Amino acid sequence: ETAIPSSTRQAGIIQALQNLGLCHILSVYLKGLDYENKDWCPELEELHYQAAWRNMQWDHCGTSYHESLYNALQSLRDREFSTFYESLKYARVKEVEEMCKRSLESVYSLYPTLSRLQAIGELESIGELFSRSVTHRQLSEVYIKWQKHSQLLKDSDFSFQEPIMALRTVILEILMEKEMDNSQRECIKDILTKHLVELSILARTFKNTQLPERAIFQIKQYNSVSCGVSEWQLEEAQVFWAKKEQSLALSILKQMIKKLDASCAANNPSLKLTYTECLRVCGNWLAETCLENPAVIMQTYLEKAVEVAGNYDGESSDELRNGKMKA
Amino acid sequence: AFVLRDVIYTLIHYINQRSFSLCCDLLSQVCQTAVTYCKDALENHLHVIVGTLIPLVYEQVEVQKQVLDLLKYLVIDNKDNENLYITIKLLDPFPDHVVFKDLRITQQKIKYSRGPFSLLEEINHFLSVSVYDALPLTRLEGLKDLRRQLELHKDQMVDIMRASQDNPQDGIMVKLVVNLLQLSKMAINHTGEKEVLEAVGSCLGEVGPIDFSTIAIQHSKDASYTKALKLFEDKELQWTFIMLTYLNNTLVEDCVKVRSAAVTCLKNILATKTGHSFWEIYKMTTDPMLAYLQPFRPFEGLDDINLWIPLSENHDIWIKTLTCAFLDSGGTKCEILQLLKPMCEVKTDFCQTVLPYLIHDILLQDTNESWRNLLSTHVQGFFTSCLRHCCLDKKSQRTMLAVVDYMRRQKRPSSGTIFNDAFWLDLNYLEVAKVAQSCAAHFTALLYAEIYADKKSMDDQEKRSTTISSLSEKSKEETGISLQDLLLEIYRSIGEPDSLYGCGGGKMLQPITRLRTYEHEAMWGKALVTYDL
Ligand SMILES: [Zn+2]
Repeated sequence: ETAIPSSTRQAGIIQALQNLGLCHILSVYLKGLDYENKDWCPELEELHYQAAWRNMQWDHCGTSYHESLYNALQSLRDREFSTFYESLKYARVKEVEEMCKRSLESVYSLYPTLSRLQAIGELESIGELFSRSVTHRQLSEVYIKWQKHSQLLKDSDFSFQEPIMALRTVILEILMEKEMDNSQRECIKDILTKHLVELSILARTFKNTQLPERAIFQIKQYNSVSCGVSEWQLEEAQVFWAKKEQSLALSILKQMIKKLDASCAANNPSLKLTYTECLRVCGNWLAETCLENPAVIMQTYLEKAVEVAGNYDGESSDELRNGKMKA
Repeated sequence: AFVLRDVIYTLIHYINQRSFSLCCDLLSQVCQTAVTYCKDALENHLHVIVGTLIPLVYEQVEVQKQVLDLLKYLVIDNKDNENLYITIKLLDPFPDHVVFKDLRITQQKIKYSRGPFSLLEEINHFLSVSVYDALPLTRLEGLKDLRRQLELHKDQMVDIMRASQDNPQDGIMVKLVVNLLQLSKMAINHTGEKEVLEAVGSCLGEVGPIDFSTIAIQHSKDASYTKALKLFEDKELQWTFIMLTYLNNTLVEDCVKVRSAAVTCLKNILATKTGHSFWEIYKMTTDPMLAYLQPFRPFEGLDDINLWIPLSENHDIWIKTLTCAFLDSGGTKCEILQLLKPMCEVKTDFCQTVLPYLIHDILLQDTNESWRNLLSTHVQGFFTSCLRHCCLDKKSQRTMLAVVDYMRRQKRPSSGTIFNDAFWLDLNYLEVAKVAQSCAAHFTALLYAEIYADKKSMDDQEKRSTTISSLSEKSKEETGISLQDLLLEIYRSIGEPDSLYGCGGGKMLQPITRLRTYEHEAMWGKALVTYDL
């Protein structure tokens, strides 16, 4: 349709591309917009800076919220905190005054402002952590704080949660980029993988399959496969299952089972619990799709997961009891 | 015729190279004497003459008058001949100029004697004259009338294919398509190609990409050659027949050097006991070749890495030096396989067509696989050179693929099966399969891949005395080319509906396979996302 004015037609196209997982295509399309149209309206300029910071397009050069966020990210990447803090303060003031100038009267309008302020606060916490040095305990307490607040955001909309997850992913990628080779790099990589998998489930529960695939792509970009498969292979199988690729998901999960039952060796309780989860998922998938009679799938997967969980329950951890209950 | 055909072809060569009045007078005298003293002298070598002077109407008034005089002589004064009735009935129409009204009416009387030909009858007539003549240039008018017949009678192509559903492998439309393709391949390196290529392209443009429900292309061959090779029970006799036939075909060209070498080779083979035995056997068949030929009655020099691949826009030199190096060595034994040097030195196609024959001749007399090991190593080196990243011209690859195809059909002297026959040389067929993939020869590549997989399975079985992933990783480790990807590419480019899933389609995590499956299933929405991601 071309009857829609270009003031909002381009914004709708860009938003659709952002929600469709297309980043390089959006960047090239916006470059073509810059080529064909010289002047920039505030709306498309804001979308340009949003895609610039979201895609880590650092080559591209009052200010809007996305412009301030991109400037703060660049200042953090340049080890400049004075302009980083000034930009965040300006963004907070601009957002507060813009929110309070209107008539309000609607709770739903507060959610975008609260999400933007939360993103600014998280960037402030990251700047404080990255001010002088990074430690494993500080990274762990930051991640657990983020997970606890995301638990508080379970009932929130995905539209109001996606920018938070995107900013967290960008922050973790910056930390990985500017981390010297040591044991801290492995901890940051593990935290990044855990964040990406939680983003995968978060987007999966909202009937979205593009962002989870992008998260799995980043996981495969950083992490590498080995003899002992991690939990992100299982998350990849779940993503492919959500993508209606049942055959591929089943083949991947069966390969994971074949690797685990052949090279388990009781190496890790986390591997034991993800083996139980994989067996339970495989049994449920077989039961739902009915490619085999229940006689063999039940014995092969369900009782196997039950006995695996019950044979090593000497710790009585919550992460083990919930898995046993689910099995 | 022999002298009659030699003089008529020399005269038509002089006419086509543009004394023209003298040449027309001489050809009129020779055809008058042929039709006066004989009834079948012009039964075969007439269609060229007829179809050649038609474009000469747009010339000087003397040329036009002579052209019309000869045409009215041939279509009126010789239309009563019983033997020439079929020849005059089977020739291209002349819709060129209005001044040919007499020719048009006299042509349509015999052509439509039994009634008005339908579309199917027009197709059958076009195919009959297509195989009757080997010169596509003279068939331009036939292509034009075929185009008009298809355009005007588009309604008649529905019930023809409806009745052809029972036997789709003998489709008339696909037979015409391959016939036009063969004619274009014949006229790919001949004068006036821009007109014949346009005509055949327009003829194929008058018919859309109709699903013929067939995947294989069958190249129709004349029954005389097949029956002659069927009744030839000796490989020596078969080699003599194919060589003498090619010599006759290459004896009627405009170049004088090629025909001088051809006639010398004719006397060379016909003067030997092999030629005498050939004529003994050949003396029962009803072929005018008898009348045409009646008056005419070591390892040190082959080991060189540069000799096998001197391929920098030098395909002709490479084949010429290979044939010369093979013939000068002591491996060749047959007189016909030894005395062909002077003629093959100047003919490019002869080296290509005789290289498999000389290879088989040398390998027949090989002892202790002395030639077998050297040839296998050199051929494998050639294929590795082609697979190098080296930008070799496709004529060399298709030449070696033709050699491999011919050698695969040769029976092993020792007891064995077709599986042993396919391993005449010590080669691994995965590289040849990838070469055929680069040459768009998907069927040969798939067959070679199956042969290589069978060889690997047999080798593993005898070593012990093996899934597709295991074979793919083994090939990647040793050869460097993955069999699973090669098979996926073959099964994708071949167009078969459900063949990519067997190699890993829908069950492979690799993005390349996922993209191929997405494009195969027309799932463009997720395909674009995966391409960006
Ligand atoms: Zn090259």
